Amino acid sequence: VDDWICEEEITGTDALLRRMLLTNNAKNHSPKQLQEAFSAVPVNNTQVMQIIEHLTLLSASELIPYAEVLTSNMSQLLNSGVPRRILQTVNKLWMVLNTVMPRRLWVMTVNALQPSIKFVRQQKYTQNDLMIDPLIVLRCDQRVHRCPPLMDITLHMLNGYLLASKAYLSAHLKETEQTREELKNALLAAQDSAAVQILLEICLPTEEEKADNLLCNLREVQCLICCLLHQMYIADPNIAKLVHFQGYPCELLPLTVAGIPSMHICLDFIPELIAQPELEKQIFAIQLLSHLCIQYALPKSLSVARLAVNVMGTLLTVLTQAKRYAFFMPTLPSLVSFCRAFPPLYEDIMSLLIQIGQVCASDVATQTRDIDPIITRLQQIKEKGSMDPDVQLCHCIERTVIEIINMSVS
Amino acid sequence: LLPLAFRSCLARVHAGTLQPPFTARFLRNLALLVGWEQQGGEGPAALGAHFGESASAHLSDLAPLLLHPEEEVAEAAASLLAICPFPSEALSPSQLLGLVRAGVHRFFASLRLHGPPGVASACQLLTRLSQTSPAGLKAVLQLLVEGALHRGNTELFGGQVASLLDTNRRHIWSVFHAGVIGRGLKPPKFVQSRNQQEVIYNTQSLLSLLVHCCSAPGGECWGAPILSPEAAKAVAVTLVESVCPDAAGAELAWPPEEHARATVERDLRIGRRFREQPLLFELLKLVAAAPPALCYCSVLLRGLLAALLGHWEASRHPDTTHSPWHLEASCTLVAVMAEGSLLPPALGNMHEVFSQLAPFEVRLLLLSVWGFLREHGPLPQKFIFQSERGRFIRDFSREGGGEGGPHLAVLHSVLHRNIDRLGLFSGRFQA
Amino acid sequence: NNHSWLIIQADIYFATNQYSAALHYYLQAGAVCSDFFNKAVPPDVYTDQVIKRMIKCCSLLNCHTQVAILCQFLREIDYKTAFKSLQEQNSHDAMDSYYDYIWDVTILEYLTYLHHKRGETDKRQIAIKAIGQTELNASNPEEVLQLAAQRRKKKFLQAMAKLYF
Amino acid sequence: VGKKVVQETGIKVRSRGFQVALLNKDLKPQTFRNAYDIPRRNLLDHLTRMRSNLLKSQVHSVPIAQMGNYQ
Amino acid sequence: SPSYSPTSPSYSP
Amino acid sequence: PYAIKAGWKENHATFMNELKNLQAEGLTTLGQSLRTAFDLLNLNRLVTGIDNYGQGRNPFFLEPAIIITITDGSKLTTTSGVQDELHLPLNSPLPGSELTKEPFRWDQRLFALVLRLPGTMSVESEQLTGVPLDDSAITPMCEVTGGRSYSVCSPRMLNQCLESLVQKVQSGVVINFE
Amino acid sequence: VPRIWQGRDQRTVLRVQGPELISLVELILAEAETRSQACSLIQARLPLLLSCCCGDDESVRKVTEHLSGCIQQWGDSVLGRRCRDLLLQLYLQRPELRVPVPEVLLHSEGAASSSVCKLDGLIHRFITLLADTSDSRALENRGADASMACRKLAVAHPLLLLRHLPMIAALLHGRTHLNFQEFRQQNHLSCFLHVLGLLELLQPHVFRSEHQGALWDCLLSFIRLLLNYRKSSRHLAAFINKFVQFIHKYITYNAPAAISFLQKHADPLHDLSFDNSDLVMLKSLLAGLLTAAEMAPYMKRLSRGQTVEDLLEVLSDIDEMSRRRPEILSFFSTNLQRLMSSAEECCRNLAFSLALRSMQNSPSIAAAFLPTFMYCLGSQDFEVVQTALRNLPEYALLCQEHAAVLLHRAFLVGMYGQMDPSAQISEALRILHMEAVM
Repeated sequence: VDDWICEEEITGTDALLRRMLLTNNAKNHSPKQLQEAFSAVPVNNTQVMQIIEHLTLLSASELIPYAEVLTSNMSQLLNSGVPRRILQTVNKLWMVLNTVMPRRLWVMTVNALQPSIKFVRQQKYTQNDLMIDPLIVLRCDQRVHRCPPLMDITLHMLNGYLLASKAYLSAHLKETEQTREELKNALLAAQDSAAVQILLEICLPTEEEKADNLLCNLREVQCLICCLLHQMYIADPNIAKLVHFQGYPCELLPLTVAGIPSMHICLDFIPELIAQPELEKQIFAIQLLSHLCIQYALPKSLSVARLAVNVMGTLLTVLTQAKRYAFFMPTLPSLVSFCRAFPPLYEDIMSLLIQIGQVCASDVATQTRDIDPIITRLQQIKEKGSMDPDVQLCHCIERTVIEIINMSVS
Repeated sequence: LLPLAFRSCLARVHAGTLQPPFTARFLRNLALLVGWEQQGGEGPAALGAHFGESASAHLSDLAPLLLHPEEEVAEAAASLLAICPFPSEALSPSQLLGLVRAGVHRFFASLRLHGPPGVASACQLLTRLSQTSPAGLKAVLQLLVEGALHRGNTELFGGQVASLLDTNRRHIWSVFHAGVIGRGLKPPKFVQSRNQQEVIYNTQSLLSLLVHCCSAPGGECWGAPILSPEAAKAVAVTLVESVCPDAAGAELAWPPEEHARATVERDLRIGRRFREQPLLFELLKLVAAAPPALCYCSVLLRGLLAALLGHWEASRHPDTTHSPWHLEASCTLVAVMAEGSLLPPALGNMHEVFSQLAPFEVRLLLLSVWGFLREHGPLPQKFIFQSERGRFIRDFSREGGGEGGPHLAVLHSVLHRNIDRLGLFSGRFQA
Repeated sequence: NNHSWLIIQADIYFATNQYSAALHYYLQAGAVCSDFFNKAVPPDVYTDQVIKRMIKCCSLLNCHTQVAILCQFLREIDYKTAFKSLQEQNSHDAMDSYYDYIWDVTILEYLTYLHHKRGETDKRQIAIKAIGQTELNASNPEEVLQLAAQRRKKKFLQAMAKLYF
Repeated sequence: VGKKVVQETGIKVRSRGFQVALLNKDLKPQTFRNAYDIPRRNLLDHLTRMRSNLLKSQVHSVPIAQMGNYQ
Repeated sequence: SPSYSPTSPSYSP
Repeated sequence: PYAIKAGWKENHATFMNELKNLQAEGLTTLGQSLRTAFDLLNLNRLVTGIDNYGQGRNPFFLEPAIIITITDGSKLTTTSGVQDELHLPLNSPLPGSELTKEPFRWDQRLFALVLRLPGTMSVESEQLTGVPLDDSAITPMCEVTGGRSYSVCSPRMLNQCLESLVQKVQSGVVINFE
Repeated sequence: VPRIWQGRDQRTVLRVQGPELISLVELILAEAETRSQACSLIQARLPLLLSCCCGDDESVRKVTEHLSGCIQQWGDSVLGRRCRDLLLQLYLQRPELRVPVPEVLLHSEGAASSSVCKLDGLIHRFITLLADTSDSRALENRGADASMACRKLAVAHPLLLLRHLPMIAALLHGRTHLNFQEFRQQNHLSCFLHVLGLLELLQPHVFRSEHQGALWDCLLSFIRLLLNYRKSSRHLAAFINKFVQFIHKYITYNAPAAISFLQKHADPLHDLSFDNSDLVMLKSLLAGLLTAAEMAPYMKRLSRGQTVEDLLEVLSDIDEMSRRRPEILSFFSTNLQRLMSSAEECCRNLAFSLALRSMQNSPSIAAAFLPTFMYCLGSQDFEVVQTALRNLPEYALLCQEHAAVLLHRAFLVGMYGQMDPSAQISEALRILHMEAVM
């Protein structure tokens, strides 16, 4: 629907500017001239700027000749120090070309956005090639991951090829008939979930970005991917359920919960996600529920939080020492979020925290340790270590209680 | 005035008020006052303050400050604890345990931080705590060695110890490989590095503290002190508890070699513990300095000897130096057994020749050691207390066959076979 | 360091339902009588009455596995209280960590059954590993079992001392 | 004498009837048939395998008794 | 109902 | 419901498969299991009328069976506690059970193979003597029903006991003499 | 930028360094200065400052002290005026800072501005809880806790409460008509004495011009109550004493406003004086139109007492008369702090109750009891720790700046010592959260 609603008249000012500026007979700007402007030894951003700015005025029908030069040279736009307006206008022109010339534009655009270290890199990514394996479009040069216009382009491509692949393999299984439908549905669900996971991993800050600065290209790409995932979840919430059952790196949970308004449906299946055997899935469920409770503080959210507290208290006395550490290290920062969402949980949260603190203290007492936290019973506050698991878990319990008390007190 | 003042100041210290600079200043000033009063001039007598008693009243309150995150407060409290007198009556078991645990933690923490120089205060505190009572002595020794052998602080003494996106990048249209075996590639493996000089002098500091805690007080103007067999026995038994589980075959009498073949797993565990932690041998010879105590390490010595016997049997090299650690461990083990009077001087000198022999010869000598210990045994009752100097002495002449007839025959045969290289060492095994 | 007065203080705390303080002072008396807990505690101090008092102290603090340990101290092991306490699930002490200190094979048998019935397979594996220890084989020579029990007793009492002092 | 059933996977979770099941013993996860049985650890590889299998283009886990019965 | 937030007005028919 | 896993109408392969996959995870509920075993053996007696009740006892109408109970020496346990004395429960009697007023029947015997293998090896020259009787709770129940218990303390003693057991299987009935 | 916020739904965040923030706030002040030749633009620009500070307590405190220095520099210039306006707006937006801010803003009239405080709704919640009560003793306990929190906020942040003065004035207006019998049974006298004490504890600021109208409304409600139930004036002896002391302070600090109120309501006062002539203090007012020495032997006996009998006797003598004269307990603070750590149960409990009552009357001295209370929590004597836990919610409600470390100590002793303080910490934390951020 994005391409169709793009065609919709907004105000008609574009027609006015068409009739006014294009009448200058500056239409001497030709694809060969644009290609020459791109291939200057210096960057020479002025000439390409003027040409593509002029091309914005061109109607979609006559803009077809410029498809080859714009797509072929968009790899050069990844270089450092390219002006933003160049990429913005390229995005606008690509959207226009997509509105009138979708399929071959997609084929040539994917062929153009190859990593380029492999040079040709199998330029035979035909229409069928992408239609069978939509994830090819994600196999692109790393620089697009922090280039918001071309990233938006790639997201459009990815959505289109997911739907195209669905219809394609449906048609293929129909014609090859001469059960398999279950395998079709499973393959489609797996493909959509895999696309979602790759996008989420793109949203992660890399090590260099890890090496504050909340306004950058990464935030723009995160917003774009969040919008696309919102569209996908609206299209099929079962994909959201499958992705969350698969889980993903918990650093994204604030980002994903804040940027995907359809995420509120997660409270429906979180009770069933909790009941999975895998410890990792339960940990992820607790973290997800904590972020949602921060976001949406609803009675159903409170009931699911009560269930979360009860299961954490339950399997506190089912897990071994190593399992206790591995489970309660990530899910303890969720308790402060639960306290923030729901004051009526203070009783159960504090009772659970006391029980786990005494269990961990006894566990510390069983074996000789380095720090011996029990004798350090009168320590002060310490805001922000390869020690043994139990003292780490005790310090984590301490920090959880510190955060809860500090936020409630102020 | 002084009890109330100390109470109020410590209460302010424990509460959020009285920030760490003033806390360290207060502790240093109180330490200065206690040390000044101990220096019995005219002024301390005239003042009549009794800083020592009032400070002693709040020992349970001062003990947590040894664990303070601020280093200056920690060392100020360490000095104050080092000099402050304990209560006239005694220390309560909770107070004694808290003081010992805080003292050993401060000892190891300051050893890690400042090295050996910044250790004197904790050492003085622990020596005093050991001197308070035998229970205090046992607690200090046990906790100190346990913290020394703990996975943390063992490095002080030379001890040992994007997915989906990248996957899509790598991925022509077939999986080729059927799957990944286990959890993918193994990690980049563990590495370690520390100056050996620092290891040596940290071990020296720990061993000096242990010798201070073990040696009896007082006295006379001449004569080196005697290591207490009770303290060394405590160190021995806690070493046995730490290294191995003390599970089976724990009686001091050694069993036949059939049992050595029947308990190879425990022996290998003991051997690996000795290989990873060089500090264990130092503690072994510390135990061996006192004669009766090394008998209680009979399980440790038996297991290590069994591991070495297995290694020498399995060894295929012609020279014994291709196995550096095992050769050194055999030499050290025999020397330690000789120090504790578990072997006669003739057997005790065999480690001098281990570096020259083939593996089967050194295995035969160690098996002769095993046979001798089967015949006589490391029984503490065999040690006769020589009241002439307050020390236990093992008499092998009275024991009968103390020279070890068959064992010396085996040793002489081994020497005679390799007489070309071992001619000069023939005198070390004379009667 | 007068163990009789420490036991009197512990009983005074126990009479007022101050179970934590009572257990603290019982452990202090035990620490007085033995050289810390290196030696075995004399029978006339840790009598069956004192050990039962410690049992009830641990039970009222929801340290149920600790009750399971102390049940072995008695002249005859009180399997009824130990089994009734291990059935609890609101434990405040690290249940799996204390399975090293059981030396009686029937206590561990009940433990393995309980974990199997409730489905916690991993703790059942820990219990089965504990049973499978060679030193705990019930048909060992008597002094071997006695020494294993003694060392586990020492380690457990030292852990309790570190926890409560 | 047959009793072809296994132990209940429940937990009897307490509010101190929702329960968390144990490991699905003998489940035989139909990874190709169901997309929820694919771990994130190996999502892409199984995706490729099921894609290739679906086009025109559990085994080798036989019991030990039936492993070398050549007859 | 993923297209409507839980704190949005409900269209009662 | 799960105690019996190889009853009647079960082939040898099923027996072997069940025997391999045994997990030691229950209580030492010796009495209830022994009652289950005796009820299983006496399941078919009344329907075929082998026990001629009220018509004398026929030694030629016998279905010879022996129960070889292999167990350790540890005391009996139940969820309530340790029982420390073997008691057969009679909570749900099989129909017609009161006619014999004893679970074990005329042609049945119970041989206990009490495993007492020590953890650490203890070589003893006393092992060369004959297999001794065990002191556990199962020994009186073995004695009353014509059988006897065995206390093996080494693999060779286990082999000797199993050799003795094979010689002790023979079709016959047990009579108390006076 | 719309790209940064694309996909958001605009419902319920950047970091900058110190000197950059100082430059930004000085730039805001320059904009205000050139705008001067109201506070509209300062409030318009303030969201940027809050976003840039990112809720960083240290950054906000740095800006606060920098603006205080600027106000000290300029004094009362146009730049000084706009610095005061910005500082008061920031204080309203970030009132969680324990500092009540210096006297410079206590003289300004920006409290009536069209501005929203980050804490106003919460004190509104607590003042509703204070006023609304019934015969229930549970609701009376709730109202007492509400009075405690509101009083601590009064002594800590007096300006915030005075912005809500017309509200409680209207409530006082509403509650005055009800006859004496239902007034006493419904415990409305508790509400009246609570608001009267609160007004007393908002002493030097309630007499300003902006607060004058609601103050006159509250006083009108009080005098209407006095006139309507003049028959049973004897049961209102404490209320009459408190009201006359408040009138004394009113005529002392602000004589013109007090006189202007008195002439506005002269005839009710004259009629009440003629009818209730036994109000000798009222007649003394018409005419206008020691304590430490008594407690010497008590303090000496308490200090020098050793046996439990003597301590119990002196504590009971202090307790029995302190109900009549609550002000006296301020003298025995340091002396009975040492009794709170006493091993004996009875004297310790009685000392804890007396200390709690003392700091209840005077919330300022509550912070002085922090070291002894923390020592009691951490002491070896388990009875002492138990009773410290028992009184933990009350003292936590009293302090509220060291409630963080206090509850942390309580949790730590619960974690290692086997006691279960989950209930006490839960109640204390519930009240503190229901005050500070809810």
